[PDB]
Amino acid sequence: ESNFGVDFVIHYKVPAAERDEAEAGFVQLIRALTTVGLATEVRHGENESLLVFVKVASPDLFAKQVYRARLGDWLHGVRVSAPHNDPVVEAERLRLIYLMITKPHNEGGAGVTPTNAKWKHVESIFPLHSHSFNKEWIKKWSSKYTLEQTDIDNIRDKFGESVAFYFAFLRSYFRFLVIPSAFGFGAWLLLGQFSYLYALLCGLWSVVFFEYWKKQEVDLAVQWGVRGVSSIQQSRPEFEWEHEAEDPITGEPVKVYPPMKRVKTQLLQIPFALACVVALGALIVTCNSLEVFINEVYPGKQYLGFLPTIFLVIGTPTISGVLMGAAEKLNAMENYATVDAHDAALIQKQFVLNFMTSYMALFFTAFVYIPFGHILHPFLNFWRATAQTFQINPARISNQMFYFTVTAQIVNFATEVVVPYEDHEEEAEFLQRVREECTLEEYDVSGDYREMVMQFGYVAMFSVAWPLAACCFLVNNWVELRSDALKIAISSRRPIPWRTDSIGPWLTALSFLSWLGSITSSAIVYLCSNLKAWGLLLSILFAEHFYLVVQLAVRFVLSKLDSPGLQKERKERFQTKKRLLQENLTPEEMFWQRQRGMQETIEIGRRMIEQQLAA
Amino acid sequence: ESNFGVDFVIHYKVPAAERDEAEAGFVQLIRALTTVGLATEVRHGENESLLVFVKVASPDLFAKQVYRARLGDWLHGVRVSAPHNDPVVEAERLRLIYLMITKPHNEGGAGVTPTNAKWKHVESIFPLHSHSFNKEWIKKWSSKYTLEQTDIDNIRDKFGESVAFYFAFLRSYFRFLVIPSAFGFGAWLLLGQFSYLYALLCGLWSVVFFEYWKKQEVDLAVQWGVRGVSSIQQSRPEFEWEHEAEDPITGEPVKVYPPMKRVKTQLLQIPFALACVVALGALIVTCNSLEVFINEVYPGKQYLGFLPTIFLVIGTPTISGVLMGAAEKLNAMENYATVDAHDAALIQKQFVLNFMTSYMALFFTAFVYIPFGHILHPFLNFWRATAQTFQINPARISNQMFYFTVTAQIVNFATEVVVPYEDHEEEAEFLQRVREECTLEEYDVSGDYREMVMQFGYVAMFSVAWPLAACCFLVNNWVELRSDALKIAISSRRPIPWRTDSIGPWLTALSFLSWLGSITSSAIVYLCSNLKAWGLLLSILFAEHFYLVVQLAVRFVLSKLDSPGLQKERKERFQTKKRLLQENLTPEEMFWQRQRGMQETIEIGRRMIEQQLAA
Repeated sequence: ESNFGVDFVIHYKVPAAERDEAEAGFVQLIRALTTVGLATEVRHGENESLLVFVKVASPDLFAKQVYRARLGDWLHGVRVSAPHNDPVVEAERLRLIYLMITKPHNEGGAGVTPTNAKWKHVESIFPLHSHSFNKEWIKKWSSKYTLEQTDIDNIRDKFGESVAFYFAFLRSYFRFLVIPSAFGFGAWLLLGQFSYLYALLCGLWSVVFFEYWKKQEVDLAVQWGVRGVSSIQQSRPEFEWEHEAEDPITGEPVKVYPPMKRVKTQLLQIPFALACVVALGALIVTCNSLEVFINEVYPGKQYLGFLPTIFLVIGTPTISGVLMGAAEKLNAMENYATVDAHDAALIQKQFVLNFMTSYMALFFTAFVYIPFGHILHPFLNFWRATAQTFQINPARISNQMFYFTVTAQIVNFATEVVVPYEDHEEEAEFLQRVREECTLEEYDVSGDYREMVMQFGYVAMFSVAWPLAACCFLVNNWVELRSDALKIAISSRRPIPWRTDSIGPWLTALSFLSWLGSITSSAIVYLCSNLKAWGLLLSILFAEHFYLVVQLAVRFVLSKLDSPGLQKERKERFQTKKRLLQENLTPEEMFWQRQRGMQETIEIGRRMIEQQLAA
Repeated sequence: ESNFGVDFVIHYKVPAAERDEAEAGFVQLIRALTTVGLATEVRHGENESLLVFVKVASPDLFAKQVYRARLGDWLHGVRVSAPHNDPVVEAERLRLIYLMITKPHNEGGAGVTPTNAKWKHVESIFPLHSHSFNKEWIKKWSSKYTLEQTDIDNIRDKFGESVAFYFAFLRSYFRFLVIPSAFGFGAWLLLGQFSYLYALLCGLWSVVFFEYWKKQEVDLAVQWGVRGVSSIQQSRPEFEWEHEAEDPITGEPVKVYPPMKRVKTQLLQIPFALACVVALGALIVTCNSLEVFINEVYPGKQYLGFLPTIFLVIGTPTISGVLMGAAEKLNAMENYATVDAHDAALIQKQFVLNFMTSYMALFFTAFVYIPFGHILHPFLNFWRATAQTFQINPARISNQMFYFTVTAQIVNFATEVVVPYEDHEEEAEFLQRVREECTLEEYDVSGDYREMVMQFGYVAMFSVAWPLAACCFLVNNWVELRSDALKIAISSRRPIPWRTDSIGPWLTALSFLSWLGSITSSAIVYLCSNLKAWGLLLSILFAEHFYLVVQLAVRFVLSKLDSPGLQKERKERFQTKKRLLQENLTPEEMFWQRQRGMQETIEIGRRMIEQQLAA
């Protein structure tokens, strides 16, 4: 049916082995929720838990909270002026309710942080999905392929701005990946192989897409009223501290952490990255040497020649997940005070690791085995000795790139394909619905961001080897598109509506991938079309400088596109300007007393002209 | 003595050949000045002119004007909030008075623009210098060499922010040019010639100086309350228009200009630039060929070997002034609606022309004559035929660079050195003081900006040839330092106090010069130390990538320097946050009625625990 005004739900698992302090913590949590003005209902949970609903009860405290939040946004420039001296979107009430649920006592709410606080029993605080909206969206989406602006607006109005930003980025990427597809089809059908024109077109498209997405995200931030949200610093509850100090200039009571300890912890990234590089490169070299050996020995010259590469691609997700788990553990150990800084560091680590695992094989095949033709010689001798008991065609990259995309894409498709083949006896349906709702996994969006960034990097720096690859990606994205729509619908719980300004450091990742692709496509074209080194360096010069010039030109052009957000902002500025304008409509002395008025000044001027032109 | 409250002075030259309409325009100007609330005094001018003083008389109109100005600044984010519903710096009153003097009738003031309006007799509207302040500043400065923050603050309080920004940039450049000097002295005394270490140090210093000046100008803009001033669009009075239209979204009454005509006018830059390149390159090649011929023929192998280069350097100021005059004429023809856009276009044209005239000779000597050893062959044959009636040492650049700096620097020093070797009989001293004040030239600051930018470019891309050159520049700057201090004191009239955000496009010019220097220093080092082309391209790769990496690292480091402006802004944010916080302190129904309170919720929770753990 529909919710009974329930705003947030607390799971609060209660085990029998720690009943006493669990009951004490439940009492403390109920008291802390009641002391801020939040109505509570305990109900019966499942799997030894006590789920409890909470909503806003006292309008005065809620009004104070929204006023404080809007004042904070005004301080950082999110809005124009102060709110009032004493309206709300659907996916905003949940935001302030979660704020008062988790924020400490010194800004109104009561800190019920599931980790920092003593309440170890609290582990999941979540809003509730709209059953009617979910059913309507599943019905409407069951016969739809693409996304429009209306869908993005609905996602904004329902699940905050971060999910809306992710969906807008996904739609823009899918719409811009079409030109890749047509260009690659034309190059594979007409241009031949390793075309410089295709590399130039791919670099131009990458620059255009990056700059257009920058402009589009700025436009969306201006239109959605979330411009400058990243300037707002959100305190991380899990931030451990050892010293409580004051600011020498303002007097912040700050839980300060010695920066030397954080620097020492960050220095552990270098040994970790070096060990990952060494191990993964050794595995890659072993696989490539075994592939070369079996190609030299072997009915299977073409198809049965990239089996090590296929196995490496198949095993790449497992190693990738392990490395992301290790990076997450390291980032948890690496203390951070603010949420945005911790998220940026985690994204940087994950991007570096995924870049490594997903591009080092292609880099070794393209740029390492041509100059360093003896690195795999000991491995070749070892394989020959084991079996007892060499040119390097550049085009090997192309086929390998195919075997690095289609197979993996096909495997993902196959996985999804394989699976299918008392309670008061008055509202118990709602209670059981919440019961399987709290068992859902949290909506994680960084994985899809990273996957699409890796796809963009593939298209940027390696689609020149196999132009059709982008096409495959597009098809995959289409299927993946559906896999995202239901993912937030029933496949995952409702995420907390968080205001965001952009996609984050993924923009910098995309820019770096664009530059590296502009270099790498030209390098591959020169290395495979033919060698003279000076030609390769001149090609790199031309590619990088053309990339920079095209970036500047595209920025200059897009600065004159007249986005709807900018014109809306300037119209609002006009309106407020008119509103404010209509709302508010001794000789030193006698030096200004010889003449005072109109006729006197006129006559002295006439006399001055007379005496000046009379002689 | 001191002024009698005079705020602005209008010269209003009156010739006898057009007495009638001059008198009519004088009457109209007096009426327009009186209708806004400005007290006027006509006096007796000199050289057939009618100088007139004007100051604020009615406080109500002035209050309305300052309120409107502060509202406009608030709209663009210069200040925090709206001013009031109904205080002023010394160099701010003059700004609003000039605004009401020149702005059209639809925003309070009366348009007395000396060019756009029919008043062709009005040609100079200027404020008055403070005689006491001028005398005190000359006394205090007569025994001082360098600049401090107090001098910059005084320049801000007296002559607006643009002059203050220029003086701050000059002081920062002089302070940062010291490290150039020591490094060049060490390289010339110890490192030898064309040291790669010196090139790396010069590139590092250039990056550090550029990023530090960016941070310093941001800090100054935040501290001076002029952040975001560039967002404010100032209408150019000289902007000719042919159509009056309305905005489709807001309704601006806009004097619109067809963009196709402006694009066609801008397209004239390509033929002009190409003709300048051709002519100047032909002259440079002729001079270099004649120098080579006289070096081959000739007591004067060393000293009398760069006479064509010395003559070209001596004649460079004349051609430079002619080309800047042509560029100014073209920019005047090239219509612009806003002041900032016209200024940016003029600065771009002047920078391109000065870059050409001041660097093409060195570029031809360093990078053109080595590969293109036959371009000057016909000129050499012509010189030989004229006289009748060939290796290329790279080090020729070094000496030439010396002859391209010292001589020119010496010539400038010599020029300055050469020159020395009724009126009511009550206040007539003030009147005659104004009389020679209106004859002064307007304070132009773009010339010094361009000269210092060219000096920075020299130090960036050509100081590696002669490391001592920077030292000379420093010395020159020191002398030039004095030549600037008095330049605004008595040598020029008081400029209009204009709020500015930064130095303008000179920042982009400095960044481009830094990048080009990072490339060119390495190219010169490789070409003169030795050739293999691939080595040169690898050196260019290393230099450019190291420049980019160092730029990123310096940006990252300077983002954690804690500028005083940022901490002042955050303290103000704290203060206003505290001020605002202290100033403002059917089952759907009975689902929330089974229990309501503290004891009821506690007891139902106790019973729930009992029934859950009882079975």
